[PDB]
Amino acid sequence: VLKIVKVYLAVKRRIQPGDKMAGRHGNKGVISKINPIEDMPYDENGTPV
Amino acid sequence: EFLKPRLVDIEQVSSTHAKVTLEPLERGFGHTLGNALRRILLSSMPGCAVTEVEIDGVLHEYSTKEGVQEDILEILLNLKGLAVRVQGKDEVILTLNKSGIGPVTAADITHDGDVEIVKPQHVICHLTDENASISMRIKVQRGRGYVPASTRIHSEEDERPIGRLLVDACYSPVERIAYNVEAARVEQRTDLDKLVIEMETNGTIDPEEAIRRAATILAEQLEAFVDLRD
Repeated sequence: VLKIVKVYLAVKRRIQPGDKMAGRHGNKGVISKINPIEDMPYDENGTPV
Repeated sequence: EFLKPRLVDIEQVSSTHAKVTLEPLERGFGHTLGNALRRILLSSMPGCAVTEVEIDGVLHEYSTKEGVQEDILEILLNLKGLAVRVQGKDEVILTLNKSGIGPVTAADITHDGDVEIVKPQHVICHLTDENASISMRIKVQRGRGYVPASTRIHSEEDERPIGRLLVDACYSPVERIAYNVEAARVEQRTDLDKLVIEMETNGTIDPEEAIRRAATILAEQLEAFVDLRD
Protein backbone atom coordinates (compact mmCIF):
# COMPACT_ATOMS: atom_id res chain seq x y z
CA VAL A 1 0.00 0.00 0.00
CA LEU A 2 1.56 3.27 -1.13
CA LYS A 3 -0.90 5.48 0.76
CA ILE A 4 -4.00 5.24 2.94
CA VAL A 5 -6.75 7.87 2.97
CA LYS A 6 -9.20 7.62 5.86
CA VAL A 7 -12.42 9.63 5.69
CA TYR A 8 -14.88 10.13 8.55
CA LEU A 9 -18.55 10.52 7.64
CA ALA A 10 -20.84 12.00 10.29
CA VAL A 11 -24.48 11.07 9.67
CA LYS A 12 -26.98 12.96 11.81
CA ARG A 13 -29.36 10.01 11.77
CA ARG A 14 -32.79 10.94 13.11
CA ILE A 15 -35.40 8.77 14.78
CA GLN A 16 -37.93 7.33 12.33
CA PRO A 17 -40.38 4.43 11.99
CA GLY A 18 -38.60 1.08 12.09
CA ASP A 19 -36.01 2.01 14.70
CA LYS A 20 -35.95 -0.22 17.76
CA MET A 21 -36.77 1.67 20.95
CA ALA A 22 -37.18 0.27 24.44
CA GLY A 23 -37.27 0.96 28.15
CA ARG A 24 -35.02 0.05 31.03
CA HIS A 25 -37.50 -2.47 32.47
CA GLY A 26 -37.42 -4.56 29.28
CA ASN A 27 -40.45 -3.15 27.46
CA LYS A 28 -39.41 -3.12 23.83
CA GLY A 29 -40.67 -2.26 20.44
CA VAL A 30 -40.54 -0.65 17.02
CA ILE A 31 -41.79 2.86 16.32
CA SER A 32 -44.82 2.38 14.09
CA LYS A 33 -45.64 5.87 12.83
CA ILE A 34 -44.62 9.40 13.75
CA ASN A 35 -47.93 11.18 13.93
CA PRO A 36 -48.32 14.95 13.71
CA ILE A 37 -48.23 16.64 17.11
CA GLU A 38 -51.96 17.41 17.03
CA ASP A 39 -52.97 13.75 16.73
CA MET A 40 -51.47 13.00 20.13
CA PRO A 41 -53.91 12.63 23.02
CA TYR A 42 -53.53 15.62 25.29
CA ASP A 43 -54.33 16.38 28.89
CA GLU A 44 -56.62 19.10 30.21
CA ASN A 45 -53.74 21.59 30.36
CA GLY A 46 -53.10 20.82 26.69
CA THR A 47 -49.68 19.14 26.76
CA PRO A 48 -49.76 16.37 24.14
CA VAL A 49 -48.15 13.10 25.16
CA GLU B 1 -81.26 29.10 14.10
CA PHE B 2 -77.74 30.01 15.25
CA LEU B 3 -75.97 32.82 17.07
CA LYS B 4 -72.63 33.94 15.95
CA PRO B 5 -69.38 33.55 17.90
CA ARG B 6 -67.49 36.83 18.07
CA LEU B 7 -63.92 37.56 19.12
CA VAL B 8 -64.17 38.84 22.69
CA ASP B 9 -61.44 39.76 25.22
CA ILE B 10 -58.02 38.28 24.44
CA GLU B 11 -55.94 38.49 27.60
CA GLN B 12 -52.16 38.11 27.89
CA VAL B 13 -51.20 36.57 31.22
CA SER B 14 -47.67 36.41 29.75
CA SER B 15 -45.87 37.59 26.64
CA THR B 16 -45.78 34.00 25.35
CA HIS B 17 -49.16 33.01 26.83
CA ALA B 18 -52.53 34.14 25.49
CA LYS B 19 -56.09 33.34 26.54
CA VAL B 20 -58.59 34.07 23.76
CA THR B 21 -62.33 33.81 24.41
CA LEU B 22 -65.25 33.21 22.04
CA GLU B 23 -68.47 33.78 23.97
CA PRO B 24 -71.57 33.39 21.77
CA LEU B 25 -71.13 29.79 20.63
CA GLU B 26 -73.97 27.29 20.25
CA ARG B 27 -73.89 24.20 22.44
CA GLY B 28 -72.55 21.30 20.38
CA PHE B 29 -70.29 23.66 18.42
CA GLY B 30 -67.79 24.40 21.18
CA HIS B 31 -65.94 21.11 20.88
CA THR B 32 -66.12 21.19 17.08
CA LEU B 33 -64.60 24.67 16.84
CA GLY B 34 -62.09 23.95 19.59
CA ASN B 35 -60.78 20.78 17.98
CA ALA B 36 -60.71 22.32 14.51
CA LEU B 37 -58.80 25.38 15.69
CA ARG B 38 -56.40 23.24 17.71
CA ARG B 39 -55.60 21.14 14.65
CA ILE B 40 -55.17 24.14 12.37
CA LEU B 41 -52.98 26.00 14.88
CA LEU B 42 -50.72 23.01 15.46
CA SER B 43 -50.52 22.19 11.76
CA SER B 44 -50.74 25.10 9.32
CA MET B 45 -49.47 28.14 11.20
CA PRO B 46 -47.09 30.35 9.19
CA GLY B 47 -44.00 31.40 11.12
CA CYS B 48 -40.42 32.58 10.87
CA ALA B 49 -37.57 30.18 11.52
CA VAL B 50 -33.85 29.84 10.96
CA THR B 51 -32.92 27.62 8.01
CA GLU B 52 -29.23 28.09 7.20
CA VAL B 53 -26.37 29.52 9.24
CA GLU B 54 -22.96 30.60 7.95
CA ILE B 55 -20.24 30.67 10.62
CA ASP B 56 -16.94 32.13 9.47
CA GLY B 57 -14.63 29.97 11.56
CA VAL B 58 -16.09 26.53 10.88
CA LEU B 59 -16.67 24.32 7.86
CA HIS B 60 -19.21 21.84 9.25
CA GLU B 61 -21.51 21.19 12.18
CA TYR B 62 -19.11 18.88 14.04
CA SER B 63 -16.21 21.29 14.65
CA THR B 64 -15.49 23.92 17.27
CA LYS B 65 -13.75 27.29 17.45
CA GLU B 66 -11.52 28.87 20.06
CA GLY B 67 -13.04 30.63 23.04
CA VAL B 68 -16.49 29.04 22.86
CA GLN B 69 -17.74 26.61 25.51
CA GLU B 70 -20.50 25.23 23.27
CA ASP B 71 -20.08 23.01 20.23
CA ILE B 72 -21.12 24.43 16.87
CA LEU B 73 -23.88 21.83 16.89
CA GLU B 74 -24.99 23.36 20.20
CA ILE B 75 -25.09 26.83 18.64
CA LEU B 76 -27.25 25.45 15.84
CA LEU B 77 -29.50 23.75 18.39
CA ASN B 78 -29.87 27.00 20.34
CA LEU B 79 -30.62 28.92 17.14
CA LYS B 80 -33.32 26.37 16.34
CA GLY B 81 -35.25 27.79 19.30
CA LEU B 82 -34.59 31.41 18.35
CA ALA B 83 -37.81 33.43 18.23
CA VAL B 84 -37.94 36.10 15.53
CA ARG B 85 -40.60 37.98 13.54
CA VAL B 86 -40.07 39.31 10.01
CA GLN B 87 -42.64 41.64 8.50
CA GLY B 88 -41.76 42.76 4.99
CA LYS B 89 -39.44 40.04 3.69
CA ASP B 90 -40.08 36.31 3.46
CA GLU B 91 -36.34 35.57 3.75
CA VAL B 92 -33.85 37.72 5.69
CA ILE B 93 -30.16 37.34 6.54
CA LEU B 94 -29.24 38.55 10.02
CA THR B 95 -25.63 39.20 10.99
CA LEU B 96 -24.36 38.26 14.45
CA ASN B 97 -21.07 39.94 15.38
CA LYS B 98 -19.53 39.92 18.84
CA SER B 99 -16.09 39.52 20.39
CA GLY B 100 -15.00 39.42 24.01
CA ILE B 101 -15.88 37.27 26.99
CA GLY B 102 -19.57 37.00 27.77
CA PRO B 103 -22.85 35.27 26.95
CA VAL B 104 -23.65 35.95 23.30
CA THR B 105 -27.45 36.22 23.31
CA ALA B 106 -30.09 36.99 20.69
CA ALA B 107 -30.10 40.73 21.43
CA ASP B 108 -26.56 40.86 20.02
CA ILE B 109 -27.90 40.20 16.52
CA THR B 110 -27.76 43.22 14.23
CA HIS B 111 -31.44 44.17 14.09
CA ASP B 112 -33.03 45.43 10.89
CA GLY B 113 -36.19 47.47 10.57
CA ASP B 114 -38.28 44.46 9.55
CA VAL B 115 -36.77 41.93 11.98
CA GLU B 116 -37.85 41.80 15.62
CA ILE B 117 -36.27 39.59 18.28
CA VAL B 118 -39.02 38.80 20.78
CA LYS B 119 -36.69 36.79 23.05
CA PRO B 120 -33.58 38.98 23.41
CA GLN B 121 -32.36 37.01 26.44
CA HIS B 122 -32.19 33.78 24.42
CA VAL B 123 -28.55 32.79 24.76
CA ILE B 124 -26.83 31.72 21.55
CA CYS B 125 -23.39 30.84 22.89
CA HIS B 126 -20.74 31.80 25.43
CA LEU B 127 -17.41 33.42 24.59
CA THR B 128 -14.76 32.39 27.13
CA ASP B 129 -11.76 34.15 25.56
CA GLU B 130 -10.92 37.83 25.33
CA ASN B 131 -9.89 37.76 21.66
CA ALA B 132 -12.50 35.19 20.57
CA SER B 133 -14.89 36.67 18.00
CA ILE B 134 -18.08 35.20 16.51
CA SER B 135 -19.38 36.32 13.12
CA MET B 136 -22.41 34.50 11.75
CA ARG B 137 -24.86 34.89 8.89
CA ILE B 138 -28.22 33.52 10.04
CA LYS B 139 -30.82 33.01 7.32
CA VAL B 140 -34.37 33.25 8.68
CA GLN B 141 -37.25 32.48 6.35
CA ARG B 142 -41.01 31.99 6.44
CA GLY B 143 -42.74 28.63 6.36
CA ARG B 144 -45.34 26.39 7.92
CA GLY B 145 -45.15 22.96 9.51
CA TYR B 146 -41.86 21.16 10.05
CA VAL B 147 -39.32 21.10 7.21
CA PRO B 148 -36.10 19.35 8.31
CA ALA B 149 -32.83 19.81 6.49
CA SER B 150 -33.09 16.39 4.85
CA THR B 151 -35.85 17.21 2.36
CA ARG B 152 -34.76 20.52 0.82
CA ILE B 153 -31.20 19.12 0.73
CA HIS B 154 -32.51 16.60 -1.81
CA SER B 155 -34.07 19.54 -3.69
CA GLU B 156 -30.78 21.45 -3.65
CA GLU B 157 -28.39 18.57 -4.42
CA ASP B 158 -25.51 19.19 -1.98
CA GLU B 159 -25.69 23.00 -1.71
CA ARG B 160 -22.60 24.42 -3.37
CA PRO B 161 -21.04 26.41 -0.48
CA ILE B 162 -19.49 24.18 2.18
CA GLY B 163 -19.30 26.99 4.72
CA ARG B 164 -23.07 27.07 5.15
CA LEU B 165 -24.79 24.76 7.65
CA LEU B 166 -28.41 23.71 7.22
CA VAL B 167 -30.61 23.29 10.28
CA ASP B 168 -34.04 21.73 10.59
CA ALA B 169 -36.55 24.58 10.67
CA CYS B 170 -39.53 24.24 13.01
CA TYR B 171 -41.63 27.10 11.64
CA SER B 172 -44.47 26.39 14.08
CA PRO B 173 -44.93 29.46 16.30
CA VAL B 174 -47.37 27.85 18.72
CA GLU B 175 -46.00 25.28 21.16
CA ARG B 176 -49.15 24.46 23.12
CA ILE B 177 -52.89 24.64 22.45
CA ALA B 178 -55.78 23.89 24.79
CA TYR B 179 -59.47 24.67 24.58
CA ASN B 180 -62.17 24.60 27.25
CA VAL B 181 -65.87 24.78 26.45
CA GLU B 182 -67.81 26.08 29.43
CA ALA B 183 -71.40 27.15 29.99
CA ALA B 184 -71.49 30.79 28.87
CA ARG B 185 -74.56 32.26 30.58
CA VAL B 186 -76.14 35.26 28.88
CA GLU B 187 -79.67 36.64 28.83
CA GLN B 188 -80.40 35.94 25.15
CA ARG B 189 -80.75 32.22 24.33
CA THR B 190 -80.64 29.68 27.17
CA ASP B 191 -78.29 27.25 25.40
CA LEU B 192 -74.89 28.84 24.77
CA ASP B 193 -71.31 27.98 25.69
CA LYS B 194 -68.05 29.88 25.33
CA LEU B 195 -64.75 28.54 24.04
CA VAL B 196 -61.64 29.57 25.98
CA ILE B 197 -58.49 28.81 23.98
CA GLU B 198 -55.33 28.87 26.07
CA MET B 199 -52.29 29.21 23.81
CA GLU B 200 -48.56 29.09 24.42
CA THR B 201 -46.67 30.62 21.50
CA ASN B 202 -43.06 31.70 20.97
CA GLY B 203 -44.33 35.28 20.71
CA THR B 204 -43.87 35.46 16.94
CA ILE B 205 -47.60 35.33 16.13
CA ASP B 206 -50.28 37.36 17.89
CA PRO B 207 -53.24 35.31 19.16
CA GLU B 208 -55.72 37.45 17.22
CA GLU B 209 -53.86 36.92 13.95
CA ALA B 210 -53.45 33.27 14.94
CA ILE B 211 -57.18 32.66 15.30
CA ARG B 212 -57.91 34.67 12.16
CA ARG B 213 -55.43 32.62 10.11
CA ALA B 214 -56.77 29.34 11.48
CA ALA B 215 -60.31 30.39 10.57
CA THR B 216 -59.17 31.46 7.10
CA ILE B 217 -57.55 28.08 6.50
CA LEU B 218 -60.63 26.23 7.75
CA ALA B 219 -62.92 28.30 5.52
CA GLU B 220 -60.68 27.69 2.51
CA GLN B 221 -60.84 23.96 3.21
CA LEU B 222 -64.63 24.06 3.57
CA GLU B 223 -64.90 25.94 0.27
CA ALA B 224 -64.45 22.61 -1.53
CA PHE B 225 -67.31 21.08 0.46
CA VAL B 226 -69.61 24.04 -0.24
CA ASP B 227 -69.44 23.57 -4.02
CA LEU B 228 -69.22 19.94 -5.11
CA ARG B 229 -67.73 18.95 -8.47
CA ASP B 230 -69.88 16.28 -10.12
